Amino acid sequence: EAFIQMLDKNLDEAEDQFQIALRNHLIHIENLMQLQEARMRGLAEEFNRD
Amino acid sequence: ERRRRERYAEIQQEAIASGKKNAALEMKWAELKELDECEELNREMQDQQQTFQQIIEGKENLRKEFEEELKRKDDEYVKMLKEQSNDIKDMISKMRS
Amino acid sequence: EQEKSNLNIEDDGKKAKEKEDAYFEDITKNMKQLKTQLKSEYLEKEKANIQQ
Repeated sequence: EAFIQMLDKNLDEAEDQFQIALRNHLIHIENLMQLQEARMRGLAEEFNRD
Repeated sequence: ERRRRERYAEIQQEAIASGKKNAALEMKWAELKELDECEELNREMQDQQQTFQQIIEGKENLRKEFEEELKRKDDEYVKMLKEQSNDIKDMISKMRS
Repeated sequence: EQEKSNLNIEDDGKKAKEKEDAYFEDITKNMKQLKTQLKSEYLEKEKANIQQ
Protein backbone atom coordinates (compact mmCIF):
# COMPACT_ATOMS: atom_id res chain seq x y z
CA GLU A 1 0.00 0.00 0.00
CA ALA A 2 2.80 2.43 0.87
CA PHE A 3 4.45 1.48 -2.43
CA ILE A 4 1.29 2.14 -4.46
CA GLN A 5 1.01 5.46 -2.66
CA MET A 6 4.70 5.89 -3.49
CA LEU A 7 3.93 4.44 -6.91
CA ASP A 8 1.62 7.49 -7.00
CA LYS A 9 3.99 9.58 -4.69
CA ASN A 10 6.94 8.60 -6.72
CA LEU A 11 4.39 9.31 -9.43
CA ASP A 12 3.22 12.37 -7.47
CA GLU A 13 6.73 13.82 -7.56
CA ALA A 14 7.09 12.83 -11.21
CA GLU A 15 3.80 14.54 -12.05
CA ASP A 16 4.93 17.61 -10.12
CA GLN A 17 8.07 17.88 -12.22
CA PHE A 18 6.14 17.24 -15.44
CA GLN A 19 3.91 20.14 -14.39
CA ILE A 20 7.10 22.12 -13.65
CA ALA A 21 8.46 21.29 -17.11
CA LEU A 22 5.18 22.31 -18.74
CA ARG A 23 5.22 25.61 -16.81
CA ASN A 24 8.81 26.20 -17.94
CA HIS A 25 7.87 25.38 -21.55
CA LEU A 26 4.91 27.76 -21.44
CA ILE A 27 7.17 30.46 -19.96
CA HIS A 28 9.73 29.89 -22.73
CA ILE A 29 7.04 30.06 -25.42
CA GLU A 30 5.75 33.23 -23.74
CA ASN A 31 9.21 34.82 -23.97
CA LEU A 32 9.49 33.71 -27.61
CA MET A 33 6.12 35.33 -28.24
CA GLN A 34 7.15 38.52 -26.42
CA LEU A 35 10.34 38.94 -28.42
CA GLN A 36 8.64 38.01 -31.70
CA GLU A 37 6.14 40.74 -30.84
CA ALA A 38 9.12 43.03 -30.29
CA ARG A 39 10.51 42.17 -33.73
CA MET A 40 7.16 42.61 -35.48
CA ARG A 41 6.48 45.88 -33.67
CA GLY A 42 9.91 47.17 -34.64
CA LEU A 43 9.27 46.21 -38.26
CA ALA A 44 5.91 47.99 -38.23
CA GLU A 45 7.40 51.09 -36.59
CA GLU A 46 10.29 51.33 -39.06
CA PHE A 47 7.96 50.76 -42.02
CA ASN A 48 5.50 53.42 -40.87
CA ARG A 49 8.25 55.93 -40.09
CA ASP A 50 9.54 55.35 -43.62
CA GLU B 1 -7.60 15.64 -5.46
CA ARG B 2 -11.20 15.74 -6.67
CA ARG B 3 -11.17 12.12 -7.93
CA ARG B 4 -7.66 10.59 -7.61
CA ARG B 5 -6.86 10.98 -3.92
CA GLU B 6 -10.59 10.64 -3.20
CA ARG B 7 -10.62 7.18 -4.79
CA TYR B 8 -7.36 6.45 -2.97
CA ALA B 9 -9.14 7.19 0.31
CA GLU B 10 -12.12 5.07 -0.79
CA ILE B 11 -9.94 2.05 -1.57
CA GLN B 12 -7.88 2.66 1.59
CA GLN B 13 -11.00 2.53 3.76
CA GLU B 14 -12.39 -0.48 1.89
CA ALA B 15 -9.10 -2.36 2.28
CA ILE B 16 -8.93 -1.43 5.97
CA ALA B 17 -12.43 -2.86 6.44
CA SER B 18 -11.39 -5.98 4.52
CA GLY B 19 -8.36 -6.36 6.78
CA LYS B 20 -10.55 -5.94 9.85
CA LYS B 21 -12.94 -8.64 8.65
CA ASN B 22 -10.08 -10.98 7.69
CA ALA B 23 -8.42 -10.55 11.10
CA ALA B 24 -11.80 -11.20 12.72
CA LEU B 25 -12.14 -14.39 10.68
CA GLU B 26 -8.60 -15.50 11.57
CA MET B 27 -9.53 -15.07 15.23
CA LYS B 28 -12.69 -17.03 14.36
CA TRP B 29 -10.44 -19.87 13.20
CA ALA B 30 -8.23 -19.58 16.29
CA GLU B 31 -11.37 -19.91 18.44
CA LEU B 32 -13.62 -22.38 16.58
CA LYS B 33 -10.62 -24.66 16.04
CA GLU B 34 -11.83 -27.35 18.37
CA LEU B 35 -11.52 -29.08 14.99
CA ASP B 36 -8.08 -30.27 16.10
CA GLU B 37 -7.92 -32.56 13.05
CA CYS B 38 -4.40 -31.84 11.84
CA GLU B 39 -4.93 -33.01 8.25
CA GLU B 40 -7.99 -30.88 7.50
CA LEU B 41 -6.51 -27.97 9.45
CA ASN B 42 -3.38 -28.10 7.32
CA ARG B 43 -5.36 -28.46 4.09
CA GLU B 44 -7.51 -25.44 4.95
CA MET B 45 -4.46 -23.44 6.08
CA GLN B 46 -2.77 -23.95 2.71
CA ASP B 47 -6.11 -23.20 1.05
CA GLN B 48 -6.34 -19.85 2.85
CA GLN B 49 -2.67 -19.19 2.14
CA GLN B 50 -3.68 -19.50 -1.50
CA THR B 51 -6.55 -17.15 -0.65
CA PHE B 52 -4.07 -14.57 0.66
CA GLN B 53 -1.70 -14.86 -2.29
CA GLN B 54 -4.59 -14.60 -4.77
CA ILE B 55 -5.77 -11.47 -2.95
CA ILE B 56 -2.25 -10.05 -3.15
CA GLU B 57 -2.00 -10.99 -6.83
CA GLY B 58 -4.34 -8.10 -7.58
CA LYS B 59 -1.83 -5.82 -5.88
CA GLU B 60 1.04 -7.30 -7.91
CA ASN B 61 -0.95 -6.79 -11.12
CA LEU B 62 -1.79 -3.18 -10.25
CA ARG B 63 1.78 -2.44 -9.14
CA LYS B 64 3.24 -3.98 -12.31
CA GLU B 65 0.92 -1.96 -14.55
CA PHE B 66 1.86 1.11 -12.52
CA GLU B 67 5.58 0.32 -12.79
CA GLU B 68 4.97 0.25 -16.54
CA GLU B 69 3.22 3.59 -15.93
CA LEU B 70 6.06 5.12 -13.86
CA LYS B 71 8.93 4.08 -16.11
CA ARG B 72 6.69 5.00 -19.03
CA LYS B 73 6.08 8.37 -17.35
CA ASP B 74 9.83 8.94 -17.25
CA ASP B 75 9.89 7.93 -20.93
CA GLU B 76 7.01 10.36 -21.52
CA TYR B 77 8.99 13.11 -19.80
CA VAL B 78 11.95 12.44 -22.11
CA LYS B 79 9.53 12.41 -25.05
CA MET B 80 8.14 15.73 -23.78
CA LEU B 81 11.64 17.21 -23.64
CA LYS B 82 12.21 16.16 -27.25
CA GLU B 83 8.76 17.42 -28.27
CA GLN B 84 9.31 20.82 -26.65
CA SER B 85 12.76 21.08 -28.23
CA ASN B 86 11.30 20.40 -31.67
CA ASP B 87 8.41 22.75 -30.86
CA ILE B 88 10.75 25.66 -30.13
CA LYS B 89 12.91 24.73 -33.14
CA ASP B 90 9.98 24.95 -35.56
CA MET B 91 8.60 28.01 -33.75
CA ILE B 92 11.90 29.89 -34.08
CA SER B 93 12.31 28.88 -37.72
CA LYS B 94 8.78 29.97 -38.65
CA MET B 95 8.93 33.17 -36.57
CA ARG B 96 12.17 34.34 -38.18
CA SER B 97 11.00 33.31 -41.66
CA GLU C 1 22.48 18.15 -27.96
CA GLN C 2 24.37 21.33 -27.06
CA GLU C 3 26.60 21.14 -30.14
CA LYS C 4 23.66 20.61 -32.50
CA SER C 5 21.47 23.28 -30.90
CA ASN C 6 24.25 25.88 -30.76
CA LEU C 7 25.22 25.19 -34.37
CA ASN C 8 21.58 25.43 -35.46
CA ILE C 9 21.11 28.73 -33.60
CA GLU C 10 24.25 30.23 -35.12
CA ASP C 11 23.22 29.03 -38.59
CA ASP C 12 19.89 30.75 -37.95
CA GLY C 13 21.82 33.90 -37.13
CA LYS C 14 24.02 33.62 -40.22
CA LYS C 15 21.08 33.02 -42.57
CA ALA C 16 19.35 36.01 -40.99
CA LYS C 17 22.55 37.96 -41.64
CA GLU C 18 22.53 36.93 -45.30
CA LYS C 19 18.85 37.81 -45.70
CA GLU C 20 19.31 41.21 -44.05
CA ASP C 21 22.42 41.90 -46.13
CA ALA C 22 20.57 41.15 -49.37
CA TYR C 23 17.61 43.28 -48.26
CA PHE C 24 19.76 46.29 -47.32
CA GLU C 25 21.88 45.99 -50.46
CA ASP C 26 18.73 45.93 -52.60
CA ILE C 27 17.49 49.08 -50.86
CA THR C 28 20.90 50.73 -51.29
CA LYS C 29 20.89 49.81 -54.98
CA ASN C 30 17.44 51.37 -55.37
CA MET C 31 18.54 54.55 -53.59
CA LYS C 32 21.79 54.87 -55.56
CA GLN C 33 20.09 54.11 -58.89
CA LEU C 34 17.51 56.80 -58.11
CA LYS C 35 20.28 59.22 -57.11
CA THR C 36 22.03 58.51 -60.41
CA GLN C 37 18.83 59.98 -61.85
CA LEU C 38 19.85 63.16 -59.98
CA LYS C 39 23.55 63.71 -60.85
CA SER C 40 24.22 61.96 -64.18
CA GLU C 41 20.65 62.37 -65.39
CA TYR C 42 20.99 65.97 -64.18
CA LEU C 43 23.78 66.71 -66.65
CA GLU C 44 22.00 64.75 -69.40
CA LYS C 45 18.86 66.81 -68.78
CA GLU C 46 20.90 70.03 -68.77
CA LYS C 47 22.23 69.03 -72.19
CA ALA C 48 18.65 68.35 -73.29
CA ASN C 49 17.53 71.75 -71.97
CA ILE C 50 20.30 73.65 -73.75
CA GLN C 51 19.73 71.78 -77.03
CA GLN C 52 15.97 72.37 -76.85
